[PDB]
Amino acid sequence: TKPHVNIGTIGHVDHGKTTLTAAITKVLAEKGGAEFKAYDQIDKAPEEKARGITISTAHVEYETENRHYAHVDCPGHADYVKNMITGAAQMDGAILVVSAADGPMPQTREHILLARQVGVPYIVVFLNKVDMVDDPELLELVEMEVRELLSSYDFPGDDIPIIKGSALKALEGDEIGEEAILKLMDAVDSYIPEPERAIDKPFLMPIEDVFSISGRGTVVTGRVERGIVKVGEEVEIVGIRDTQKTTCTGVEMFRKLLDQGQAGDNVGVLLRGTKREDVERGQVLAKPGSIKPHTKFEAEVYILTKEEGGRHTPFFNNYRPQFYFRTTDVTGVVTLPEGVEMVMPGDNVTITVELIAPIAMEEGLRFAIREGGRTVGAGVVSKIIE
Ligand SMILES: Nc1nc2c(ncn2[C@@H]2O[C@H](COP(=O)(O)OP(=O)(O)O)[C@@H](O)[C@H]2O)c(=O)[nH]1
Ligand SMILES: [Mg+2]
Repeated sequence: TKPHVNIGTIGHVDHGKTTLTAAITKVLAEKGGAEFKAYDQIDKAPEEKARGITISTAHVEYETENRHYAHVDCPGHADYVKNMITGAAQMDGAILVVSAADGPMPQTREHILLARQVGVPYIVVFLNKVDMVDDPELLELVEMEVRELLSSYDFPGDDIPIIKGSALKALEGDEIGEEAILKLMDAVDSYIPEPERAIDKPFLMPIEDVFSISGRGTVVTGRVERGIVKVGEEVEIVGIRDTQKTTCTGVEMFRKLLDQGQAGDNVGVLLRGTKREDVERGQVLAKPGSIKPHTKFEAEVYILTKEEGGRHTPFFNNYRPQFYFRTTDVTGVVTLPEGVEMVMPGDNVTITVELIAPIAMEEGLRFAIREGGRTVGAGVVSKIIE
């Protein structure tokens, strides 16, 4: 029945992200929509290790009248960096927590910048610790500050809901505290839209393997990432070489002929007229017009540390690694932003990349940076250039 939304608390350390998360689960538990997870349980977040990288993330779930939420919260700034860039945590929206007594702090800025770079589409703000601020005008001035900062990263600062409260008082069962948590959750319900179903997006399928079979022609295999491909419809073959257009004449799985393949399906797709030598791993099938090939882009990247399997020395301007996009490596040259001389292991930064061959790409596409077949970085395309 209820639509599902993924969110998380972001913001500077000590501003009350965890207290707020705990208060949400408490106040919703009390309305019959969650198990109360106490502060210590959320704060002592399990470390999860995946692809060399350890991230501490608390996962909590709750529901309002309208919606079901999965909510993430992390102890440290570095967990946010890694989750948001690697996509180990996805957010359809974020609750930005700012201490009203401190105002925005450097990770308040960094998390907003990250939200922009990795495509978090909406922010709601909880201005926390108002029990520490007795002056209403000071409160308004902090709020105005948060709005200016949000707008400076192109979020709609004038329209973003900002709820003022004390997460700590809510935890202590103060009624005014609790009402703020409920106003926060109403704003989340109404402002953060439920994301588009993968099935409704334009068809896209990364090609993993290509086959030329006697009396069948050219077959490509992979997983449909999004949308639906139907026998008889046209598809573009995008990336690496000039775009080509053809007709899907078949979709199949082991011992199963299909009329179509949808998001999540691992299928073989028969391409009418297409020569095996014109298709390769690293291209995508797509809805015609829906995605273009590019060589040049900006990305937010996280560079692994030595302990994660990464480099143990910095790189510099013109570094020339591989970029693993979906299924294949393409070499590219890295340009660093003005004011950045070097990128250390464990840093995150925005870079410009120029690949030696085009890839079907769009904002939000993730990739790995590799050196000699070893992953040294994780990125997400933040802007297409030209
Ligand atoms: N006075 C006050 N303190 C708070 C409030 N919310 C959190 N704190 C305290 O600020 C500290 C940091 O809170 P925490 O939720 O761990 O911050 P996080 O680092 O953002 O997750 C803890 O001592 C909290 O109890 C609040 O509304 N008022
Ligand atoms: Mg915390």
